[PDB]
Amino acid sequence: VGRALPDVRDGLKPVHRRVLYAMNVLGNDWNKAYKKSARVVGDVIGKYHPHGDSAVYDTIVRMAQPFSLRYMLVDGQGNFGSIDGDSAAAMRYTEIRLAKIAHELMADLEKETVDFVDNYDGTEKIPDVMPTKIPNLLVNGSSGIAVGMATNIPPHNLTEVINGCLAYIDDEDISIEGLMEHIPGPDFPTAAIINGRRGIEEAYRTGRGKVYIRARAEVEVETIIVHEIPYQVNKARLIEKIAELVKEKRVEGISALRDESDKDGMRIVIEGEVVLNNLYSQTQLQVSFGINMVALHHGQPKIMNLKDIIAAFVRHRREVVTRRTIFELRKARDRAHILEALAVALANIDPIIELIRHAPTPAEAKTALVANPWQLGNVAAMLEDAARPEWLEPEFGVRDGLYYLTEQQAQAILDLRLQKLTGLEHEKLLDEYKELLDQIAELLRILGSADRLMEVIREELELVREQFGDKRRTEIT
Amino acid sequence: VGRALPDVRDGLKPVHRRVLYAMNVLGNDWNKAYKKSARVVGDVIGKYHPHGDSAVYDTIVRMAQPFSLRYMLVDGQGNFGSIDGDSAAAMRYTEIRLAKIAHELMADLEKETVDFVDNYDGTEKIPDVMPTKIPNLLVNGSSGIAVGMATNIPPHNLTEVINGCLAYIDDEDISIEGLMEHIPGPDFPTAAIINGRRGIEEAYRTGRGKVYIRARAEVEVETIIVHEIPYQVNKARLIEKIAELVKEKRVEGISALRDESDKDGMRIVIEGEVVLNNLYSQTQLQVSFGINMVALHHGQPKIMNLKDIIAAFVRHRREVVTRRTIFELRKARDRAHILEALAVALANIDPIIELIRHAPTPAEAKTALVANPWQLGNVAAMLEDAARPEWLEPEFGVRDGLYYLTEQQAQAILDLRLQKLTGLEHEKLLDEYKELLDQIAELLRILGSADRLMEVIREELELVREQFGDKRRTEIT
Repeated sequence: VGRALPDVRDGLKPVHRRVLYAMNVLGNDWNKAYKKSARVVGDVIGKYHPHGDSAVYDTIVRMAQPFSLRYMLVDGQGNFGSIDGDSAAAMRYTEIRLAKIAHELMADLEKETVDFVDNYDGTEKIPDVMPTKIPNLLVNGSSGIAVGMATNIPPHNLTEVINGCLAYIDDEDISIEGLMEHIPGPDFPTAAIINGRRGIEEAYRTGRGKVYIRARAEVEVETIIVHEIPYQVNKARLIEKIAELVKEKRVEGISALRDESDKDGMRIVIEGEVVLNNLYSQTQLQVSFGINMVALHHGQPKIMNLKDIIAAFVRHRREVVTRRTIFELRKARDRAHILEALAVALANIDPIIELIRHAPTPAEAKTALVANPWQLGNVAAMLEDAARPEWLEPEFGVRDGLYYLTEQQAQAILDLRLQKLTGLEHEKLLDEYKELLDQIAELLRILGSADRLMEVIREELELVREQFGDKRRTEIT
Repeated sequence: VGRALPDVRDGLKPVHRRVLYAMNVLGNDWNKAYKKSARVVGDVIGKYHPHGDSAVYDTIVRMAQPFSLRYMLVDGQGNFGSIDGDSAAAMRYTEIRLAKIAHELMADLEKETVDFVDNYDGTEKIPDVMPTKIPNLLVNGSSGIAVGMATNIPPHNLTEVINGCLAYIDDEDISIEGLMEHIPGPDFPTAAIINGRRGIEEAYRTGRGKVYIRARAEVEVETIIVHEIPYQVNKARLIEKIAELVKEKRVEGISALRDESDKDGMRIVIEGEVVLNNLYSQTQLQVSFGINMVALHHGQPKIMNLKDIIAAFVRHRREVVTRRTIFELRKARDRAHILEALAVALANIDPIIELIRHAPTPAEAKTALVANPWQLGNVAAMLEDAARPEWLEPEFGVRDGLYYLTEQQAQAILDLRLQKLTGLEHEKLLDEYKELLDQIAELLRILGSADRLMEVIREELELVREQFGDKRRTEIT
C-alpha cells in the first residue's frame, strides 16, 4: 500500500528513505571519501530493509545513474550501468556517497523535524519522511504499476519548480496557468523533446494527462543521426527494434545501421527525411507518457494536480521549519542552563574544589553542591529571563543573588575536566552563553511572526535554486 | 586455495571467521539478548564477506543446527531447518547470538594474540585465525571437495580431545595409540555407531581412512524402528530411498513405512531381523566416511595425522598465551605510568590547579606541567623498578625524589575530571597501581618460566573440559 506509492512531501518510498537514511548514519557524505556499496547495502539489509542485497543494491544503483535521475541522489563511482541495459558492477567494487543534494533531503533530520517509526526488529528508528528542502517528487519523479496503486510523475527542472514554489507562496490563490509560467512542463535527465503541450496543461490541471516524448534527430547531406532519445528507453533495444524492422522491411527502406555512441555524446546513425518520420511512428524514437500524479498525501493515495503537489511541499517546509525552530529553542535553553552552572562553578572554584576533595564519593560531592546556593562572582551581570528551560522548576536558577543548582547541573560541574579551568576554555563557555541569548530571542522572534517563518522558507528555496538549480534539458513545443 | 581448506589452529574458513568475528564486534554475546540474523549478515556482507546475503546466512545457519555441529558455534532461535532438508526461516525472523563456546574461540582476540589481515576495502581488519582455547578442527570437523584441496575431518568429543591434548603435553613422544587411549574415534552430533575401528586407527595414524557409520536400529515384537541415523544423512531422503526400493521390490519385502519422528526423539518405523540387515546394505542406514584430514598448516595444505593436529593446537595455545602475556605486560606498564602522573598530580592539587587556572590555553598548561619536576607527596613510598614502559626515555619518571612528566602524562592530568579529586576516586587509582605491580611481576614470572607458561595452557584446557565437556554420542565397536 505504501511501498507502491511515493510520499508527496519527499518523493521517496520506504526503500529510498532507508537507503539514504543509512548513508546519513554512516557519515557517507559528499565531502568525505567514497565507500563500497557493499558497506551501505549490508547496513541497510541488517537495520532497515532486510529483503535481499540485490534489491537494495538496485535501488542504490538507480539513484546513481544520470539517465535515471534528473538530480542524482547517490554519487556513484564505477560501472553503475548504462542506457544499453548494462548491469552495474558488484557492490564490492562500486563506490558511493550521498550526493550534494541528498544532504538537502535530510537537512535538519537531527533537529526533531519529522516523526520516526520503528524498523523490523524495533531496535532502530527511521524517519517517516525526510525534512527535505528539495521538491523531490516533481524534480525526480516517481513510477510504479501496482495493485490499483500506480503512479507516473515525470522529472522537472529544479529552478522552475522552485520559482513555482515561491510563486505559490507569494499568492496562494495562484492558478495552474500562473504556475505553468514557471513550470511549463516536465524535464527529463536524458530526453530531448515533448510535443503535446496540452497533455501537460491537462496533467497539471487534473493530475492525469498523456504526453509525447520524441527523439532529437536530424538528417545530414543522407544520414539520420539521433543525438538524444526519449526518457526511459533502452538505446540498445531501440537499435535492435529498428534492425528487426528494416529486416522485415516494416520500415520502408534503410541502408546501414550503426551505433556510434561514445562517452562525450550519443550517435544512433542510420542511413530522405521521409525515413526519419516513418521511423518515429514505428519505433521507440517517440513514446507516450501517461502522466498519473498519484502519491501518498496525509497517509492516503491521491490524484494530485501541480498545485496540490507544490502546496504539499510548502506546507511540509512550514512544519519542518517550525519543528526545527521549537527544537533549536529548547536545545538553546538547555545549554544556557548547563552554562550557567559551569560559569557559577568557575567563579568560585576554590570552594568548589574544597567540597569535592573532601567528599568521599562523587554522589556525596553531588549532594553537597546542590545542598546550598552559590555566590555569583563576575557572572552576576551575565545572568541578569527566558534562557531558562520551560521544564525547569522555579526553585532552581538565580533566585536572589544566589544560584540554586539542579542535580544535573551539579553532575556537569563534577564532570568538568581540569583543562577547562584555564583562561581560554573559561571564556568559550561565557561567550557561548551570550550567543545563545541572542539566538533564543531570534528563534522566539521567528516563532511569533508567521511572516518571519515564511520568510525563512523563501530564503531556503532561493538558496537551493542558486547552488543546485541548473539548465533545462527537455524542449517543449 | 584457502577458502577450500580449514586452518588446523581454529578449524574455520575465512567465512566462518568473518561471521563469528562480526558477531564479536557486535557484542552479540550469549549473555546479551538475541539479534536478528539480518543484523549480523548485513554487517558481514558490508565489512568482511561481501558475497551475497544467502551464502553468509547459510553459514550462520549451519553453525546453529545441532545436527550439523557437535558443539554449535551459533545460538539460533527459530526455524533454522531440520534433518529433513527443511530450509531455515528468513534472516529477518531468526534470532542468533554467539554460543557460550564461541567466545572461547575468540577468547583474548583483543590482547594482540593473533595477526590481522585487511578486508576487501582495507577499512577493517580481520584476525588471521582465532585465539581459540577449543580444538575446533577435531571437535567440530571440516568437509569440502574442491580442486585437489578436499578435506573430511569428522567431529570428536571435546572431553576426549582435551585429555588427548593434555596427554600430548605431558609426554610429547606419545604414540597415536596412547593418544587413542583418550580419543578412540569420531563422535558425531547425530550419528549412533561406527563399526570399522581399524579405519579410525588408520585415519589417525596417517590422516586418511575409510570408516563405517551405521544407524542404531532394533526390531520389536515385527517392526524395525530406527532411533538415530548416520551423520549428514537426510532422514526424509532416506525414508524415500527405502520407499522407492520397497516399490521396486529391491528390498526383499516390507509392509508399511512410517516416519513417527517427533520433537523428543526420532522414529523411522518400518514393518524378521533379516529385513533390517538387508536394509543396511542397500540404504543410507549405513554410510562410509572416507576420513581425509587435510587442513591449512603454516599457510600450506597438509595431510596431518591425529598427533599433528593436536600438536598444532597446543603450539597455537603456546603462541597465544605468550603473545597475551607480552600484551598484558605492556598494557600493565602503560597504565601504572599514567597512574604515577595522576597520583603525583593529586598529591599536589593546589599548585596543579594554580598552574591550570592561570594558563590561558590547555596547550600552555601542558607546557608548564612538564617544564618542571614535581614533588612526590604521600606517594613517595608507593613509587619506590619495572613498572615503567620499555619505551619510556630515562629522563622521565621518578629520578631524584622528583617526578618528570611526559607530554602524555600531562594531558592525562589535564583530562582529569573534577569528580576524580574526591576521596574514593583517589584511592581507586592508588589501589589499581599497587595491583599492577603484583600483576607485572606475575607476568614476568610467567614469561621467564617455560614451565609456568605451559602450566597456564594446561589449566585452560582442564577448564574448558569442565564447563564445556560432555558425554559421547557415537558408539565405537
